[PDB]
Amino acid sequence: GTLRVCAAEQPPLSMKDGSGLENRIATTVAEAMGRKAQFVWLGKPAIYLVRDGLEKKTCDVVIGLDADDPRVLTSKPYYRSGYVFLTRADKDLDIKSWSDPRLKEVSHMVVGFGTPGEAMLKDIGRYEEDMAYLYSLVNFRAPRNQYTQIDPARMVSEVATGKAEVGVAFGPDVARYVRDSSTKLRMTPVPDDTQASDGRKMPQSFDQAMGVRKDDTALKAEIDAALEKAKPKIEAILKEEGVPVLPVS
Amino acid sequence: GTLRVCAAEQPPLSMKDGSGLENRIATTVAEAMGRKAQFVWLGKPAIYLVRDGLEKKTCDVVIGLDADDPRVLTSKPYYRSGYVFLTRADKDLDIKSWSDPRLKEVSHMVVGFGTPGEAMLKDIGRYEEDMAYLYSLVNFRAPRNQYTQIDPARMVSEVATGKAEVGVAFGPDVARYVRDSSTKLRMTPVPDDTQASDGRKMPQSFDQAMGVRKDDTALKAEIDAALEKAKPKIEAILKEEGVPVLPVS
Amino acid sequence: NDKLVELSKSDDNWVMPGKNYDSNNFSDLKQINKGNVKQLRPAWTFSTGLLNGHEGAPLVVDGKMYIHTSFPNNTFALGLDDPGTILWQDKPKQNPAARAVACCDLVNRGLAYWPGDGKTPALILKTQLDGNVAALNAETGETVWKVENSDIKVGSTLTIAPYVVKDKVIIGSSGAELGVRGYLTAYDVKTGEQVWRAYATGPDKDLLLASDFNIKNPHYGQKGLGTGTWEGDAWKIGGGTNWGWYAYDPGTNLIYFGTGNPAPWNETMRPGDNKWTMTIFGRDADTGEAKFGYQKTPHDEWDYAGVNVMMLSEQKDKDGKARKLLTHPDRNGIVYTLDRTDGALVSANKLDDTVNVFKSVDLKTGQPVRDPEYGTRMDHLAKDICPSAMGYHNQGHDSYDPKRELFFMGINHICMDWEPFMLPYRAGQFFVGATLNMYPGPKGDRQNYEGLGQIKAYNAITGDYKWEKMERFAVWGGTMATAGDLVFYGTLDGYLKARDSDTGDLLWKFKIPSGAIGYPMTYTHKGTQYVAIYYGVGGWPGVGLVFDLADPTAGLGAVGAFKKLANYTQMGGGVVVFSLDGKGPYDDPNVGEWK
Amino acid sequence: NDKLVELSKSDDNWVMPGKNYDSNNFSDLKQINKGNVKQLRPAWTFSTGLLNGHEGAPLVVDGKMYIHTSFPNNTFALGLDDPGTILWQDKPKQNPAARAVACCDLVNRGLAYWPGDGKTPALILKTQLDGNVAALNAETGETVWKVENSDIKVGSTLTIAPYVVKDKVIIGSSGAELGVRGYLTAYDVKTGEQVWRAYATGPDKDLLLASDFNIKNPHYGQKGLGTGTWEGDAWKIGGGTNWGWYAYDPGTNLIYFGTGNPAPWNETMRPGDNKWTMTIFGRDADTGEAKFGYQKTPHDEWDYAGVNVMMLSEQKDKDGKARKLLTHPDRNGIVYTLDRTDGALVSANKLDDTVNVFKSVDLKTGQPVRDPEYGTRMDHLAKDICPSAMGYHNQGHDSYDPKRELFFMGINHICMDWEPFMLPYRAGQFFVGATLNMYPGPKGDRQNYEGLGQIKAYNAITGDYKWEKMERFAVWGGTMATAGDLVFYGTLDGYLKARDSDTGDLLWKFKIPSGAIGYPMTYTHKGTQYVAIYYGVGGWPGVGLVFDLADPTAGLGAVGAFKKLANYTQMGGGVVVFSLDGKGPYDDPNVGEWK
Ligand SMILES: O=C(O)c1cc(C(=O)O)c2c(n1)C(=O)C(=O)c1cc(C(=O)O)[nH]c1-2
Ligand SMILES: O=C(O)c1cc(C(=O)O)c2c(n1)C(=O)C(=O)c1cc(C(=O)O)[nH]c1-2
Repeated sequence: GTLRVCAAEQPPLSMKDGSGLENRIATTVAEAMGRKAQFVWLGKPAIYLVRDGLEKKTCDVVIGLDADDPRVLTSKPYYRSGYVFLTRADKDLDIKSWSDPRLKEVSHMVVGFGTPGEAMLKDIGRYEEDMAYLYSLVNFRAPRNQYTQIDPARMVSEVATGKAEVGVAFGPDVARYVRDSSTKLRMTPVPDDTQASDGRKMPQSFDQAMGVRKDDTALKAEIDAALEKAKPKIEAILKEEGVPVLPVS
Repeated sequence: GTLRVCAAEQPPLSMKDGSGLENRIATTVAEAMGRKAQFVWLGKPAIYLVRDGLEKKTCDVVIGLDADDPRVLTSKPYYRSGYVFLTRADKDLDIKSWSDPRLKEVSHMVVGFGTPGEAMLKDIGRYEEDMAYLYSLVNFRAPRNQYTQIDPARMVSEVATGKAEVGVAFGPDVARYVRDSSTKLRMTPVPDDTQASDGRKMPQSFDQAMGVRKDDTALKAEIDAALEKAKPKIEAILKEEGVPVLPVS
Repeated sequence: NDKLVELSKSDDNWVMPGKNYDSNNFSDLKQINKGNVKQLRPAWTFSTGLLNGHEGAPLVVDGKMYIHTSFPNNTFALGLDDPGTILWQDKPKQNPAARAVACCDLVNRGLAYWPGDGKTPALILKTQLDGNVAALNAETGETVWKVENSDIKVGSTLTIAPYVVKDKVIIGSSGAELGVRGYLTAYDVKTGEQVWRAYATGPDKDLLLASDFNIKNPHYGQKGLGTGTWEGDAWKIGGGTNWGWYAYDPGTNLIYFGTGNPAPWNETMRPGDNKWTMTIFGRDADTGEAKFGYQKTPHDEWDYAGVNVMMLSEQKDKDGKARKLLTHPDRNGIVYTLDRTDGALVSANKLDDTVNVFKSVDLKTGQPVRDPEYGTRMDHLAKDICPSAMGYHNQGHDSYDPKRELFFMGINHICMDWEPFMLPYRAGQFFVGATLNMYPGPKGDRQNYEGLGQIKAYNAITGDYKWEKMERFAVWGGTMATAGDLVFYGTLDGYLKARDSDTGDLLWKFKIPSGAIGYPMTYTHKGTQYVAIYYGVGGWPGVGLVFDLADPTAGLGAVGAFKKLANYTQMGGGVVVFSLDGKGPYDDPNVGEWK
Repeated sequence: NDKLVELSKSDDNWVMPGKNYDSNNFSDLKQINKGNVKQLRPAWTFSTGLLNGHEGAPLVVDGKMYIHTSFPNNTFALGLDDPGTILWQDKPKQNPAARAVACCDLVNRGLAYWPGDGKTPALILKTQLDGNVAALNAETGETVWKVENSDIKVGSTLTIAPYVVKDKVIIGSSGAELGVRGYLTAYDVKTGEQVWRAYATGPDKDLLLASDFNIKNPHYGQKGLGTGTWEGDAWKIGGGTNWGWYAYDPGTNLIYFGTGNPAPWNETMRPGDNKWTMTIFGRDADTGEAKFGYQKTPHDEWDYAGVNVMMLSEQKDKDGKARKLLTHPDRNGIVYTLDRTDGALVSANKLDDTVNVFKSVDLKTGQPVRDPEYGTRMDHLAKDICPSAMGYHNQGHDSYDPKRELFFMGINHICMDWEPFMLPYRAGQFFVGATLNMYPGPKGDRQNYEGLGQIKAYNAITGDYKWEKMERFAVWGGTMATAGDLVFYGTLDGYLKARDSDTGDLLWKFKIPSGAIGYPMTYTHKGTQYVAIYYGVGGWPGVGLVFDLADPTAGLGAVGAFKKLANYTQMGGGVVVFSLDGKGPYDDPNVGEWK
């Protein structure tokens, strides 16, 4: 047999050479199950995987996805992760919560688009002091019909160079760059109990699992049996990348 | 007092910041003198420095010039060097002199412009197979008015990657990149007594010294007398850089 | 000025954008009339050396012609006796990072002229896209002063033409798509120091309102609406930049202009009324205090922009009372006329009978009547929104005939479909967006994507149109009217057309190297009348040809709408000058040769 | 072909570069003459969309107009009834790395047309400087076959026009400055297969010499000189590329062309005679065997090139015997005439009396007489050496009048200064070079840097000039001659000029957007005669405009000599078409309008 995986070029999770974390996980699970893995490439970014990869019957499975997603059926969870605070060390500047007053005297902050961090910036009252900077992190291009996002390399580089005092990022996305950074940095988990002024409850830590189509049910059994088989290799690889991991509740 | 020495941007010999080998030698010499060293910079390459700077009283002395040169007065030599062959250690292509027949079967070789290496190439009848490659190393632009040359870093990269099997280069120009090369590259001095087809003598080992203007006779004697105080520093600098010093005999 | 008006009266000069302070583009020359139009053939031409869109018109003063360019913002001065020789040129050095902040294309819209007093010589005023303002000597070409008004790093671009009033020069701003707060600045023309500066949103101190603001019409708004109509500190990034044309009246000593759209593009993120955005302002010149302001589209949700041209006139109303008026077309399909002194509204009419975003406009209260079916924020697909985001009008310069009392204008015929969508992602991340499509209207041909333009003659007081005629693509540009029964315009096909004032029949058309997006101008040198026009295609409709794009949805849908422009024109740029029988300076071939 | 000649007989077509197989550039139209030339005004114009040099002339066949362009070498087709519409277009794409290997500018010469038998339709043949040859269908525009000829890696670029003979196409080569050994190739036009290839240097097998090579003139050279004149294996990197024009004769079934300069530039590194470089060749078509060859400048040391145009004629010599002649101008200031059949030398005259590099040319032997004072290798400053490297003639296409028996030519007036130098360095390293300067000749003004061109009428057998006139800049380009006493040409200033045939007086001049480096053409469509010409500056003289340089010693001194061209013209590119009174397809303005 064989395995077909829905793939898109998105560093550092998935790369053309196959050296990314997601590609390694897919190859390891395919080897554990005993079927070869074929990596079909879709030109569009990852957000378009479900609409044009699975509904078009071109590919079969997505290596990483959010749990409890109503669009497609999802397998059993296998790792959790959250958002992290990135700070530049040897500045006696320690940040542990969004309620700390010192966050309002920082010159700039780096946070992605369409992210709860942006909502937090709007809540604390500093979005108007960082809009131009955020549009300058990437070139001043952001069409309303196309998806744009700041890559982790720019974020970590601007944190290291001292232009931005503190950053808020996703765990698995920024592990390699901070690990290999020449300037020593500091990563701290964000508390999962975040209180909004209005009262909305949106968490900061999420489960992740891979999914298949709605009609198929045997594929889910094969996938989660293989995932049960390949627990220690996956855990060892994850510890090799050094990403922060939280226990499953 | 100020030394007021002339400098040009010729990597790796001299750079703007001040990490070039000539810069270290000049700073150590000035520190031995007891006076601070001053730099005067010309935008033109080093080959012009004698004509434009020294003879127009813009600068005072040069850093490195060959001895017994009729142009200007020369100080006592402080080191000696010559051309060297560069090859890969794994390929087991050992070359001892220009008389090795195996140099005929080699696909490509790299030498400079105006060097004795080009004369040796013309003596063994390989110029027609290498002219286009040499002209393509630098961009296809060698006007008859200006001075053009191949970057030593490009030469080392080309020999290491595999485009050219054998290279010939001058020691101090490529010693730094030879030391800090990930690929195992081996180098070998060229024999001094080499005969061309006609039989004319052409050497391969040259001394190097420091030059002063003809009128300045007190400074020449002063520099000669006060340079004798600092052999070990110069020797340590040469050893740290990695130049293959050949003792004078 | 007390000297620029007299220069404007003479027929040998073209001193300012609009040819006068009323901005009517009207000449009083009759040598080219309906008797002799078939003999209009070119006299001479020049090429700039650039490949983008060329906008605006040249300047002709005291026997010299001044020409401006696209992105490098070069400037050329030529003598009318021997055009082939260049008297002087100015080529600046600029960071090639300002191309990443331009919204739509690298364009400029003209130059300014100052005659000067006895001590200081005459000056030419120029703006650069980096955000610099400079003054050059009009006879030699050096620099007297140069200052900066916009910052590239924040995202502020400057493509508007300078405008000279008395002893001061007025500078605007652009870049509202990036969320740039708009402002207007006045500078001393001799030295370069700043005199006053005004904003569009914020506390009343920054707006510089007078003590009698909107006293005749209290229902428009009086005070405290620059922050109250917004929620929180949104007004710091609200927008409202002006990049259009000005008007000036010496009797009232007032400057009239408009303001652009707010930011961001999503109407949900900025809930309120968004006051003093898309507003007609009449302000003072010496101190900059505002005298009146009227709102056209409160809380816009279709991405319009009210920065079009305004034209002053004097006419008798329905009751028979003489009044001084300003007329203003807009991008939403309604043309307004207002009283120049106090700001009362006289009439508001519909450009075409196929507009379905507004049913009518109420004159007593000033509030338009909306149609909910053809509006956005409907949470699903919306069809047949006429006009589109391009609108029925744009940065062109229409014309006015006072003896006949008619307005000559060019109108687009474009309609839009809007499709909102939301896409989830991994960790609480969602992407909200909109896909927009444009297509020809009901009176065109949707199957073959042709029939996207019209030209009309209009009467404001009565409201009826004398005549209207159809075109292939939109008239991205302006018109110009002459004394004897004639109007001129250009087309993106690469044509210069001359029409009839009272019947509209086609009379003359000629082919130029590339399509034109400027407006024609005319002058006299020595008993001979010349008509000059730029050529070179660009702008929003030409975005698909400049950057070589093939996606139909690129440029909000402009690539799909103008997909047939490639097999009719290419790029270029330069100036062409026509005359009767093509007679010009080189009639004797022994002028301008060596030895 | 047996259809191409009959097509050329008709006066509605211009089917090949040169208008016929003799490259005479002569028409037989008398509608435009001395009586009515002052009434000539433009009819219509086009802009292509690229800013570089433009060489060659368009083609007009079967009621359609075919137009080419410079890098990236696009092609367009147009209809004469409605010029505005573009029937089809072709846009190739190739590696941008080809920009850095061209010597002088990114240019091209022309296209070719093949009528077709019953099975295979008509074809258009084109070349691309990445080293590619392509054929397209003349009606639809689809591609039939595409082949590769040169290698960019070695430094070979293809900027020559194709040439169609019978059922074959001939392709040359370029890139002699970098050491490329020149060659000529023949291909089939239906399929694209290779038939034969010939080389300039090397052994006789590569030369393709017939058994009777130079039988009538043994003193020119017979055998073994491909390698005998050189020393060692230098002929592998010798040179000799051909990038000019060809001529064909069906009676003798021969093609005539020339060969380029040797390499490298230093004359001390290639001792010998360097045979079969800078040689006039007459070769066969089907087999390619060389019928004859004649060398002009043995052991060149001034960087000349024998790639100029060749014309064919029939004339009576001094003895009164009718003979068939080929005439060839050269860069060194000598014009040659030869017998087509056998290659005997008839005469060789001087282009101007200021030439000091050759005293005279011996007709009995064929060896020029040299002056040691005005040569190189003297190891000292040598002054006033002209004709210079640019020469008194270059790639232009001159004209011949069959009736008057005169040649109309454009000449340059430049003199140069040579200074060699040698610089020592660190360790047995030395650098040898030369510095070159250029300036106007004795008949111009060195201080003001003007007076660099001439236009002349010449007779071959008699050897006297009927008239000669002088201009401001060099006449870079060619000429076109008509039946009634007119000669047309173009100028770098941006002018089209028409002169008199029997007196030399100036009759007409017009200002086009930019200068011309091509030659004009004329034709007829419906009882009306049209004159078309390209515009756009470039080539060797315009280097300072294109790459924006300032050092007077750059470009082998060409920047300094043309320092005044910046304030007379700018860039551009396109085509313009003139007619009497400016009448054309748009006289009735309802043609080409929507609906
Ligand atoms: O908000 C802005 O700053 C801004 C600037 C410009 C501009 O500078 O051209 C345009 C617009 N908006 C705009 O919405 C628009 O329709 C438009 C058309 C053009 C053009 O050059 O054709 N510019 C602009
Ligand atoms: O040796 C060559 O391959 C070669 C090519 C070309 C060329 O193709 O333009 C020129 C020359 N040489 C040359 O010497 C020269 O003066 C020249 C002028 C021009 C021009 O287009 O104006 N091309 C060339």
